[PDB]
Amino acid sequence: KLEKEIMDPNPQKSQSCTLSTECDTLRIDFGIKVLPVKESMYSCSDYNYRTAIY
Amino acid sequence: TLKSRPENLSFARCLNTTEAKFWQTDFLKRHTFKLPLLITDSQSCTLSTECDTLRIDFGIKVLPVKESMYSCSDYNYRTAIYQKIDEYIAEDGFLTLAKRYVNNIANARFLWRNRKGAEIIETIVTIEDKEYPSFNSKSFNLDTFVEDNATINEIAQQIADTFAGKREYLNIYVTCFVKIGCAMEVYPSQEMTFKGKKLFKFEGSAGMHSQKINNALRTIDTWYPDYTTYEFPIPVENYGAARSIGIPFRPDTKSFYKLIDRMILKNEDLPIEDKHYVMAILIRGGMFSKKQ
Amino acid sequence: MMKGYILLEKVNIENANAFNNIIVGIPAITSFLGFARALERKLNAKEIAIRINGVGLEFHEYELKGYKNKRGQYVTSCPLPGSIPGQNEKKLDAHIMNQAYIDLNMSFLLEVEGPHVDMSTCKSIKSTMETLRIAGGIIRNYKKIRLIDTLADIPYGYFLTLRQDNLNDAAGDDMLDKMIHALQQEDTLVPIAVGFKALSEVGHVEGQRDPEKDHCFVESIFSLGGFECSKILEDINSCLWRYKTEEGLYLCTII
RNA sequence: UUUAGAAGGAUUGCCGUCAGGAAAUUAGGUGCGCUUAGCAGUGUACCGCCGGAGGCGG
Repeated sequence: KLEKEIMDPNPQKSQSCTLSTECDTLRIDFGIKVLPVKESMYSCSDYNYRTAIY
Repeated sequence: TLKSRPENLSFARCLNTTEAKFWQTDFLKRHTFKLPLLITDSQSCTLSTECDTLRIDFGIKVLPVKESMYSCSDYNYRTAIYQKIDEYIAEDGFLTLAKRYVNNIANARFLWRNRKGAEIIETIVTIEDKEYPSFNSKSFNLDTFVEDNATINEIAQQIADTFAGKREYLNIYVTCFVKIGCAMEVYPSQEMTFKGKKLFKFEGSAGMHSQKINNALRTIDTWYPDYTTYEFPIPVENYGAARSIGIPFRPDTKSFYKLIDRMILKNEDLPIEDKHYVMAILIRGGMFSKKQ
Repeated sequence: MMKGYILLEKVNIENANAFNNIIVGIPAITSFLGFARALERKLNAKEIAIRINGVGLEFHEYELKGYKNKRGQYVTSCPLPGSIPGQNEKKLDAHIMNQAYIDLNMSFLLEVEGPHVDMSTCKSIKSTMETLRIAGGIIRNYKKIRLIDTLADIPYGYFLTLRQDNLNDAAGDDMLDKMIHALQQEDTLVPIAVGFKALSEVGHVEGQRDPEKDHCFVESIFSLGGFECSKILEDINSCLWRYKTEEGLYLCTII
């Protein structure tokens, strides 16, 4: 393949993201919810295992 | 100890370039005046009657070379890479390569077609809040490399120190003034159509892609096998290739794949020119993996 | 003085005989070997020395003349009888005997041995095959007559080969029980007719077709066979039918 | 030198009438897509010109 295709162009599609010419800083906003740990057990087919975990 | 390259190996860039934006200007009142330059609907772009100067503004970010590996699936190869890099920073502090990169800025190679047929070209380089003394641009050949210019040395020292690791970042901002004359064509970069020449617009005005400028700065390879015959710098590539004239200048044992699987898999001490080329490929970046 | 292989490719035969007193289906192998011998005898009267010493039978499609009922069984069809010589030849309706007819597309691999085996031999076979029959059927068209060298120049199809080992190693108490048991175990085998066995001695009787030859009264003998593809085959020699003659037995075998 | 050699299956036709599928429900827990790049190739060829069709100038 190197003999027959070492010089052959390669168009490719892509996407990019840059800032403007008048700005120099990035701002990121997000949020977190915190919940209790004992009230986070969704399914258990044996009650004794649940009591042991608790 | 080591038998092959890992199944996932990648390097990031250490020379990040912003996109360029075009302006119109007059020469004698250049530092008090600036106007936009737009593309006139093929598509073509030509300077106004009242102006005779193109202005190019772009910037470069310089990052360290050790902290530029994104993935490696084998810790031993990572330790080998870091040992070879510290052996390079023992001998030469990334200084010859950096001098060549500042030389490509000074030569004004980034003006691809816009360099022929100009009468005054000036380039000023800004780092931090200090503006360094300007450049003449038409006193530097496109086939040599000056090594005795003081301002080039002062920029190249900081670029070399930032790649070494003694500094964590450097931001370089460059402005260029090209006097072509009134009503002349400016020739900006052309987009990819997956008919007609469709040009590239950035923030309403015209400009060049960052890839085209980065191709200009990487023409620093003068260590290829057949250098004495054709004596012209080639841009840095793996299977070393020049789209200018149709010839693979590195098909075989001087390519990057063998030269890196002859330094880390078989711990042989290579010549300094091949080490220069391998480090230049690592300041370029790419995916270097191996099936199985 | 030379040996080669000639292929007769994709021949259409219409209305070939399909009844051998216990079998309705594929015609007997002696008809195909007699077609090969008749082609040999017609080529040697045009002063072209050749000898066919082996034939391979390849199958591509078939159609039995009749229909299939709702229960999955075949019902055969026969043409309306015409005038038949005898004591009731001047009557309007004649008798209906036992008959069956089949339609085939097949290909033949011939092993020829002569002084010259070029493509002029192929042209002579092309000129001599429009005056012959296969079983009792007519040839409508053929595709191409050509020389072959290896197993990869053969078109796709399914060949017929002898499976006498699967009949001698089965059940017991008589040969017909072995036949029925061997047909119940592996379902991809067929009964075929493979020649003749004597029922008298050799001599001269009155009423022969040629009154200058030897004569014997015979009975047909039957064996087992199977189908193998043309891309799973080992050698050319393992699919070629040949003649063999003992004292009292007239057979067709794959050595 | 082929279980050889031979063959007209034909004509005609009214499938019809009626009808309740119906009731109940818990899909749920977890998670890094991602390292590289010059839209080039030359980006396309204009007016004529005699001739009458066929051939050079800028």
